[PDB]
Amino acid sequence: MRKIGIIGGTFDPPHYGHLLIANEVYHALNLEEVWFLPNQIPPHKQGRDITSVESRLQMLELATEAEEHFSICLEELSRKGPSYTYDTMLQLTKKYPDVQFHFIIGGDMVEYLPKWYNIEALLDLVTFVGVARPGYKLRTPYPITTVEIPEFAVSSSLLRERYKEKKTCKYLLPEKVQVYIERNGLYES
Amino acid sequence: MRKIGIIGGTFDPPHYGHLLIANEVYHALNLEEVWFLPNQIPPHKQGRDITSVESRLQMLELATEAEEHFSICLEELSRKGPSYTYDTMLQLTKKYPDVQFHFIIGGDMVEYLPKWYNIEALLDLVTFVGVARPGYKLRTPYPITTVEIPEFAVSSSLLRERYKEKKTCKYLLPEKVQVYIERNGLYES
Ligand SMILES: [Co+2]
Ligand SMILES: [Co+2]
Repeated sequence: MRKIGIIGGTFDPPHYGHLLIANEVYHALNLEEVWFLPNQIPPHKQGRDITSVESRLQMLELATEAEEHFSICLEELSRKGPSYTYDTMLQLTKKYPDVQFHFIIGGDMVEYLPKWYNIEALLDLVTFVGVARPGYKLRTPYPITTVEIPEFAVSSSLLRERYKEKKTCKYLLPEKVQVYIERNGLYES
Repeated sequence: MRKIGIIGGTFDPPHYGHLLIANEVYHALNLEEVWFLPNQIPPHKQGRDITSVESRLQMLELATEAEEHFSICLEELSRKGPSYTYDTMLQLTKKYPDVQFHFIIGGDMVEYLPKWYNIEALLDLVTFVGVARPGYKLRTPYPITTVEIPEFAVSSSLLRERYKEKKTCKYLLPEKVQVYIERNGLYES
């Protein structure tokens, strides 16, 4: 069974929190690759002024081009939204029967797994990996694998807020991505 | 007065934990400078090979170069043997009575404040700044200024450990610093 880690999110924009987690679990659990699964844009959701999936893909490409082991998974973008993880993992599970997928989540999403659609069936399809800081233990009734990580508490929403409020983004996400954001004036301006 | 930030530590090695913190608080509280104040490490009697103040100072200089607003304070390295924060601030206060220092510490270090040497006197010399993840509150009996930050839970000790057991260090500390570590074989050979 090939071990491939999956990291979901909007990647609007992608940041060192995404890369840090991918690299850590990739090593801790000896995975083959880690795939970044962009979310499809939700309906009604920002049918206003927001990033096109096209720009997210570009930044995501800028952020992962230097790693042969990190690749993009357009599975959720292949269908119209919203995207349920279960349905999504069902498909990757039929396209890649030789793979034991590891769905990776931040320490704080763990308490919300009960609200995920079909979580019990989903736990049959993939093996959940929860990321936590040294010594802190993840509590949940679902089987999860914990991987101690020098966690970076940055997020795409914090980054979007900051680009508008014209705040600092230093050390938060890849420079190449930052250049992309400014050249195209995303969020900022 | 001109407000200056202070971050103490071994910086053995200096890492992105430190830089992020200084840049986050430098912007949050509008400081005009942040000072990196390296501690003096005494010789472990049961014998333990530790980095020379020489190379640690070079590592500190490597990670501090590019930032005009980041400097090294050599006050603790000027005394023989490690000194208490109180004593160091007594000297910095009298040496720069025009400055109001902001001693920056990790939110998780906050609870241990009551056990600090002369903390009652220290509270009047400097202004404590506790750094924490957004939303988290800093329970403490002392008047601390809290600043929400996308906290990077990396530590010098966690690093010395990755290098020894040959674990990954990616995104954990600056490029130049790793280059210097690899050469002189600081935590390996
Ligand atoms: Co700035
Ligand atoms: Co590696």
